[PDB]
Amino acid sequence: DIVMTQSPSSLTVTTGEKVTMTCKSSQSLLNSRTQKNYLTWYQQKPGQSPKLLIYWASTRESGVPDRFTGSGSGTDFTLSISGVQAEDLAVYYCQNNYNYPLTFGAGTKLELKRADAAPTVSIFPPSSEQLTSGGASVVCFLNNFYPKDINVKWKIDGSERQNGVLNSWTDQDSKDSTYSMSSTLTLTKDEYERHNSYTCEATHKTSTSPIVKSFNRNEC
Amino acid sequence: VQLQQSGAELVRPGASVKLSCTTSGFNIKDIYIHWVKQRPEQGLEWIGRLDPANGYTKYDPKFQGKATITVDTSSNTAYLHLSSLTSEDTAVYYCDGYYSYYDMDYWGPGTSVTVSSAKTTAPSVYPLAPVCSSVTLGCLVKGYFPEPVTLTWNSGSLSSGVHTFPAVLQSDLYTLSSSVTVTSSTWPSQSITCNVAHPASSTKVDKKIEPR
Amino acid sequence: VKAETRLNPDLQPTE
Repeated sequence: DIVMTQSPSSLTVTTGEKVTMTCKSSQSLLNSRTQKNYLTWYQQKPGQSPKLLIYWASTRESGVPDRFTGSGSGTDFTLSISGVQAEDLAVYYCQNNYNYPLTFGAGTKLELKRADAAPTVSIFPPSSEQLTSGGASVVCFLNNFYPKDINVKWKIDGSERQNGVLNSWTDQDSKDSTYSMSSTLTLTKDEYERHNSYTCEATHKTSTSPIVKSFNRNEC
Repeated sequence: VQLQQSGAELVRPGASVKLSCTTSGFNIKDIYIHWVKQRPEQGLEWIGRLDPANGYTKYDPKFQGKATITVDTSSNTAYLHLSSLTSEDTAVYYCDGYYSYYDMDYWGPGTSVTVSSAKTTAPSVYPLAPVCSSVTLGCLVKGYFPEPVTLTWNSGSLSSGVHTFPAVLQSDLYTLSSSVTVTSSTWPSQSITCNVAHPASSTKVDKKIEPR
Repeated sequence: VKAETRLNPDLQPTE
């Protein structure tokens, strides 16, 4: 079987620059009679079906933008993007179309670099309806920030809590290139009423001091 | 432009399932069908190919004992049969159809298969109003199974400044949340409602965000 | 049927 090796696995670039990713095969993909290399490139945007970009190592399918170029022969191939845009955010895959099995490479994830942006933090106490059910979730939203690296801690009455937390991140926005995060702390209605101060504390590159949002249960 | 694939499947461990792909707009005898698997957050994996000229199928050795591809030319439908399902089979399966006369590759939207013994549960929806310039509101959808649920704000009218986060599974139940940011003049003067629908349980619910 | 364009013609058809 032919092994397809792609590199790098992740790539962060700024709008307008030239990008280059590599795909190597353990054996030649060249057909001597036709003089063509059967290597195919695909693009998969977040939450979408893959899309074929180039076949025969360098032939673009109709409709594919001119900034996408493919080259190489034998065992070494490359995909280049001249002037990467915000919508080029996706994972790129190469595939063997020379012989069975038609194996795919592991892919190269492309992310965009933009100016640092501080997260907008909001905290939300449990809704009365959830409390009636004997449950209590505290939500903290951290929207539109960059870079992706961020750390969130939950403090209840000043003490850190490491249980009942559930985090979730969105993909990089295809327009403003930012990330957003959601963190939910779930407790029982009883456990919730035993404490008073609830704090969502975030640490991000854009600030020397931790960004804090908080509320007191017994108040309104 | 895009092939049709069957809806989402929830199947228990050990059972089998049959997915379909209909090539609307093309005579299936002129299309080269390929089936591709993709586990959550992992890469694409080639399963096999169906030859339109003779009905013969070729597979990747690692899928030989699990998958079987067949076709029904009369209805333009190709099938993928998976047997003895395990948690390694939970993934999205894509139907790929190449039409060589146009030198074009067409893909279906994919069919999501979840292998689990967990039961279908309707969600509990909770409105999130600010703590007692701009104001951010939210909506919490907790304890549902399986995916997906669709959430909109004001029936879809409100679409800017919206962030819907990917659902996270924990102990056979998903939790999803969404935030919407509007100007302080818009709320609470004008009502904002969170609309949620869960196809699997045939339930819907509207929650109006009111001040505490 | 015309051979699958992106694929190596020597593989077609499936024996």
